Amino acid sequence: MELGAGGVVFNAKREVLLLRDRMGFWVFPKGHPEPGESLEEAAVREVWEETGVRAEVLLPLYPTRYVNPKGVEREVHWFLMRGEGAPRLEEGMTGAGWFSPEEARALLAFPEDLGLLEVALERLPL
Repeated sequence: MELGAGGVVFNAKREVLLLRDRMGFWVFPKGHPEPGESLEEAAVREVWEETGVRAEVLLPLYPTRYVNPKGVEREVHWFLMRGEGAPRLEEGMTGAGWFSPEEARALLAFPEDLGLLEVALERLPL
């Protein structure tokens, strides 16, 4: 299986960072860890590479699993992160921004991501 590292990033206004892929789906930023890289380090780096936002890991959430369109099993480990500043649309992306929990609940494309959002909010320091 191929591990992945992703982030549910929140700013000081308790808004979450979402990106819209080439297919028009709103999702959380995630990527592949490099050799010898901890998943936490990978999450920080992938968030920067995928959104242009500098973020830090606050706490671990939980992993999600699925089989990619090519038949490969993926297990993405998610982290609750705090970030600031405005994002930028990376190559292929069709949208990016900060959203309130209510707005995110209405935009997230993948069903499993709704649960991630709620657990992230429960653990995010008030």
